[PDB]
Amino acid sequence: AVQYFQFYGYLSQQQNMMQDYVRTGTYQRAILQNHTDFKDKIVLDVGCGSGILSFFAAQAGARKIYAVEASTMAQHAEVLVKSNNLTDRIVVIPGKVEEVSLPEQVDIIISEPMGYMLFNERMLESYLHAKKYLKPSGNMFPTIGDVHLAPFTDEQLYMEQFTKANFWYQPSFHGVDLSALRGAAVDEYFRQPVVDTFDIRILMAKSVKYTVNFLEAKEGDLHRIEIPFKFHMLHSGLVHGLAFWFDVAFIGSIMTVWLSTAPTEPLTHWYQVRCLFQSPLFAKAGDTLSGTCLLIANKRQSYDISIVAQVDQTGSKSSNLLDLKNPFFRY
Amino acid sequence: AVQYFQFYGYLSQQQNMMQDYVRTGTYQRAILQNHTDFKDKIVLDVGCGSGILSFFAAQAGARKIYAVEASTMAQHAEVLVKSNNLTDRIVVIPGKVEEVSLPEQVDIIISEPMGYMLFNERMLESYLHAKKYLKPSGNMFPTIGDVHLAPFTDEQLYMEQFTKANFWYQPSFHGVDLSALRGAAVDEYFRQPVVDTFDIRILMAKSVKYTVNFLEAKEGDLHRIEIPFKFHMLHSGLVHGLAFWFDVAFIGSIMTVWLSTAPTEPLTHWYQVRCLFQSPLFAKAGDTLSGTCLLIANKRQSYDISIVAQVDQTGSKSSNLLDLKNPFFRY
Ligand SMILES: N=C(NCCCN(CCNC(=O)NCc1ccccc1)C[C@H]1O[C@@H](n2cnc3c(N)ncnc32)[C@H](O)[C@@H]1O)NC1CCCC1
Ligand SMILES: N=C(NCCCN(CCNC(=O)NCc1ccccc1)C[C@H]1O[C@@H](n2cnc3c(N)ncnc32)[C@H](O)[C@@H]1O)NC1CCCC1
Ligand SMILES: [Ca+2]
Ligand SMILES: [Ca+2]
Ligand SMILES: [Ca+2]
Ligand SMILES: [Ca+2]
Repeated sequence: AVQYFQFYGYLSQQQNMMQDYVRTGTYQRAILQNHTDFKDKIVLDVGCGSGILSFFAAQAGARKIYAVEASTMAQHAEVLVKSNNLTDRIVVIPGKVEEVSLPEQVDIIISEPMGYMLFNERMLESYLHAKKYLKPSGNMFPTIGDVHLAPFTDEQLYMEQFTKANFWYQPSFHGVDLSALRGAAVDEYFRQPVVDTFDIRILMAKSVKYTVNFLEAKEGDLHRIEIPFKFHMLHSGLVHGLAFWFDVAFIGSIMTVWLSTAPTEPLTHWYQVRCLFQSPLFAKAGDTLSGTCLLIANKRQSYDISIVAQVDQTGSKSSNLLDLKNPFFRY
Repeated sequence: AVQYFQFYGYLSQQQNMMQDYVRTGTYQRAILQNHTDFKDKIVLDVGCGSGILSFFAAQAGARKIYAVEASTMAQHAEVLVKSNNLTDRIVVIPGKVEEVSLPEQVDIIISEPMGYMLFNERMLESYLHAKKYLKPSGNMFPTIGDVHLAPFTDEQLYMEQFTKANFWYQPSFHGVDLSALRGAAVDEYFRQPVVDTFDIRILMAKSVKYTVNFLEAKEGDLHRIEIPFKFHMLHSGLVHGLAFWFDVAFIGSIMTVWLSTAPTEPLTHWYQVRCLFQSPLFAKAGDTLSGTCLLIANKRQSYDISIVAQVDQTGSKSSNLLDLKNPFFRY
């Protein structure tokens, strides 16, 4: 937890995030095409970092913006507020949104709480917690989140996991036989979600959607997330795992603006995420691939991912337990 | 601390370390050219990881080897001990060397406790702590450590720090003026030690040495390490900072074997480390560059690095406080 706020304390991290053109431009467009929703309103900016969303709120005419930031990035936001001549309008409050005091309720909460697969980092729990400060007529920006799942075929990725583990086949590494660890090494590679982009041609079925409505949802809804799926296979081949991406919608008065990290859309720094099965499933076009993705929040600010899939027509089944805290960055 | 043992729990980390050819080959050569020092002896392997050094001890004829490992890598070492038919000779003890019980004192302690700049990670403190289990005739492998410091000239590295920070000059980043943060960003880049290799031609003076004798030294000797230096400048130019590397010596009966991470030597995964000054010093050939490097152990398993240097002939002086827990990996 002291490791999490240190890492977000670095101007190099804020720079890397601000250089995501889709992320920065989409938030500006969401807030400013919906400027009447901000005009003379009160705004809470949760995990504000450098404060850019507070500035966007100010561009839209907000009367008062409370910018809450738990890391030492708070003192840098304060410097930009003074230097952009907005001390009367933007108030930086150093601390966790759970532990700080605001003097008044707000019309609108803005935030960027999305991790890889949306739920990673569980700053979503802090976004929902912040609703205690929201007037009952109030909005949230973003408003809803959709996670997309789809089965994929990628024998290169699958085989790459075996190739990495084949170091451990050496029967004489300096007179030591490593081979009894090859299986454990394979296992550990397969437990890593793969973060990179891929061509949509590798998807074998249309995605299924799981929606979180941030206006209605509560902190506890996210300890255990259950995503049942029935896929109508559009292609015949080995299914090597499930691909994940997410969309969030900023639902204003004037306009609904979407931020999409789909593989059909321009690349973002969220990329997309793939979880391999231990063992691939053969499916023909016309078969159904059914099962559950389960996300269980662990006391390490992340999620255990359980995936179970079965081809209904053959009963060929495959699973994996993956660890969203040890991603493999293949990009 | 739960983050440190998790990270060393991964077979991919053990593989990456074993693929350091100089590291693996030098340890095998040290232990096996000095096999009479192991023949029928008792051995403590501190932070054994996968157990390779215990296997080297066994190749040399050791009677009993206690392999202590605090991470879940312990259960993988146990698998290799069973599969290499050595359960009578190698005993894996899961836990910290500080908290576990050995039934007998040992003739020799072996370990790989060197971090970047030698002291990084402070597993050296665990190596010295282990001496409570060492017979008074006992040896330590490795036996001594030398840290080397030398001044360097590298205007490309120096200027690269400004180039990175120039993102923050933008007077209209989406209608926000970032420029008041440019200085803080420069500052933060200069506080990162640079981990990569370089051509010896960039060194401006012969290195100075600071020796740790692991046989004599005690845990507390490493809370505060003071490295005074007087450099006789061999070249005329800007001195942009200090370069660091280290050598350890395995001093056996038969042979002293050196593991060197010097820039004249074959590359290792320790690379070398450079700390920039805020401001470079002009020195002519014949001048003396004098000052102190100070390492202060912080409660984050790392060191605050203080560097002060002055050209005696001009009194031009320069400093930096660097953070060995936020290295920049430039390689
Ligand atoms: N996006 C992520 N991760 C999401 C979380 C980051 N988050 C948002 C960064 N705020 C940001 O850039 N804002 C400006 C911006 C936003 C959008 C567009 C342009 C500019 C983390 C931030 O919340 C803070 N925090 C965590 N828990 C708490 C708490 N309890 N209370 C208060 N603050 C808390 C943290 O210290 C930190 O400042 N990763 C990368 C993938 C690609 C894009 C970037
Ligand atoms: N070398 C490092 N870092 C140094 C520390 C690593 N260290 C040695 C890895 N042991 C290793 O590879 N051995 C085999 C080997 C050795 C040499 C040659 C071939 C094979 C960390 C290990 O000690 C453990 N630990 C930490 N604190 C404690 C404790 N209190 N008690 C007990 N164990 C503790 C940890 O969990 C872990 O298993 N980094 C890279 C730079 C280039 C080379 C690799
Ligand atoms: Ca503005
Ligand atoms: Ca060999
Ligand atoms: Ca052996
Ligand atoms: Ca712009």
